[PDB]
Amino acid sequence: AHAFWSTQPVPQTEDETEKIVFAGPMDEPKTVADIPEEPYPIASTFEWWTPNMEAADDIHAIYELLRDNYVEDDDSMFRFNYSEEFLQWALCPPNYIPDWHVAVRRKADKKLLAFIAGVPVTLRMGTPKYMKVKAQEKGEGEEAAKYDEPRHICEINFLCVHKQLREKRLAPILIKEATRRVNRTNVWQAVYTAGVLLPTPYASGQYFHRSLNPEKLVEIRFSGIPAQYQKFQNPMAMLKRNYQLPSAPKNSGLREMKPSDVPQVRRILMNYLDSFDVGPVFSDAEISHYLLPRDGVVFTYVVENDKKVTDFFSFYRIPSTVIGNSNYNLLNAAYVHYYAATSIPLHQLILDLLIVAHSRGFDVCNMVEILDNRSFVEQLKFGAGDGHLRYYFYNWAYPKIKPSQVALVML
Ligand SMILES: CCCCCCCCCCCCCC(=O)SCCNC(=O)CCNC(=O)[C@H](O)C(C)(C)COP(=O)(O)OP(=O)(O)OC[C@H]1O[C@@H](n2cnc3c(N)ncnc32)[C@H](O)[C@@H]1OP(=O)(O)O
Ligand SMILES: O=C(C[C@H](O)Cc1ccc(Cl)cc1)N1C[C@H](CO)[C@@H](c2ccc(Cl)cc2)C1
Ligand SMILES: [Mg+2]
Repeated sequence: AHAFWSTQPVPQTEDETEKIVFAGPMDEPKTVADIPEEPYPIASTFEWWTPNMEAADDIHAIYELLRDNYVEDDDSMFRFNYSEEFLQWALCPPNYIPDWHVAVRRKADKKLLAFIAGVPVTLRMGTPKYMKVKAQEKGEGEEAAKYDEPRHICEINFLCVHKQLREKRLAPILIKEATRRVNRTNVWQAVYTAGVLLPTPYASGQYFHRSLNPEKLVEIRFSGIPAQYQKFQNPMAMLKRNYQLPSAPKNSGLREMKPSDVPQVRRILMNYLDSFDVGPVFSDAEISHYLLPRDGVVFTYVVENDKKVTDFFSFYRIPSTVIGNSNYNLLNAAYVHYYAATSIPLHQLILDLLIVAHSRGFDVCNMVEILDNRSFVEQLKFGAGDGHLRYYFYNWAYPKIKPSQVALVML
C-alpha cells in the first residue's frame, strides 16, 4: 500500500503508534561515516542542483516552480504564490545549511523540475506530559525523560514536483537525497507537516479562516453567502456588517516591533511556548530573524506601556493565485504566526491582529488549531475550513498528542 513509506523509519500504522509510550529514535544509531559520500544514483537526463539563496536568479527559479506547481485547494481554484522575499526569509534563518536545499534540474536546459528544502530547528520533542503522568504511575520516569533536552533537527518544507513529472516516483528520490544530506551533518530526526494522510501523524488539527473582505471572498468563490443570510432583503450587506472591524487598533500601546524589543519578546515567547509538548526554542538571532517586521512578508506588533513589552503578535503574508477569475488575480491571506499575552486576554490581543490585517488590505486571516488558537475562534468569528493539517516526525517515535500541545508554526 506504501512502496516508499514502508521502507522508512516512521511508525507504520495507527495501532503501532498506539503502542508508543516514550519519545525516542525509531532506527539503529548510525554515524556520518556510515553514510554514502556520493549523491544518490539519478537517471542520466537529470542532475542534482544546490541553489544559492543569497543569489537572485536561483531564488527566482524556485519561486517560479512553486508559483506554477505547488499546493492547490482540492477543485483547482487557488494555488499558493509564495513571494521571492518570503522564500529568502523562510529558507535562510541563522546558521541555515545551504546543502539541505535540494533540487533536480533537467540537464539539457537547467529547467527546475523538483525541489525540497530543509532548515535547522531546535525542537523540544521529549515525552509528552500525559505520558509522563502515566509513566510515574508505572514507576518509569527515567525512560520517559531521556530525550527531554531540545534537539537540533531538520524542518522540511516546500516539497514540489513539476506537474509534467507527477507520479513517476520522483518525490521518494528527493526525500532519500534530503535524508542523506541531513545525515551527512550528523542530524537524524526531521519534522514535517502535510495536508495529506501518510504513515503516520503524531497530531492533526483543523484549518480556520476569518473573513476580512467578504465581498471579494464570495466573488472568487473562496466563500459562499451562507443559506441563513437569504432570510434577508440584502444578504451581502448583512454579511459585510457581520465581519466589519474597527479602523484602528484598540490596545493603546500597540506599535510595530523594533530591534530593541528582541530580548523581551524572546523572554515572553519562550515562557509561553514552554507550556506545550512540541515547540521550538529560539535564540535572540532567531527571534530577530523570524519576528522583526519585513515588508510584504512578516508583520509584528508589541503592546508596550510603561516601557515594558508585555504582549505581542505576528502574522505572515502568502498570496494565492486565483486560477482565472475575471476581476481578481490574487487572494491576499494573512496567517497567524507566534504570539504571547501576559497582560490582556488572548481574544483582545488577536482582535488587534484582525484589525491591522484588515487595514493593510488582507482578504482573510488563516490559522491551524495549534497553540491556544481555540480560545478565540468563536468571539473572533473564525470558521473551520476543509480537511486537516497533520504533523509528522522522521525517525522519531512519539505518543499521539492533541493539536493544542503543538507550538511549531510551519510556514
Ligand atoms: C533526517 C532527515 C530526513 C529528512 C526527510 C524527512 C521526510 C520529509 C517528507 C516530505 C515532507 C514534505 C512536506 C510538504 O512539503 S507537504 C507539501 C507537498 N507538496 C505539494 O502538495 C505540492 C503539489 N504536489 C506535488 O508537488 C507532488 O504531488 C508531490 C511532491 C507532493 C508528490 O509527488 P508525485 O505526486 O509526483 O508522487 P511520486 O510518484 O513522486 O511519489 C509517490 C510517493 O510520495 C508520497 N507522497 C505524496 N505526497 C507526499 C507528501 N506531501 N509528503 C510525503 N510523501 C508524499 C506517496 O505517499 C508515495 O509514496 P508511497 O505511498 O508509494 O510509499
Ligand atoms: O503545513 C504547512 C507547511 C507544509 O510543508 C506544506 C503545506 C502547505 C499548504 C498546506 Cl494547505 C498544507 C501543507 N503549512 C503552510 C501553510 C501556509 O503557512 C499553513 C496553512 C495555515 C493555515 C491554513 Cl488555513 C492553511 C495552510 C500550513
Ligand atoms: Mg514523480
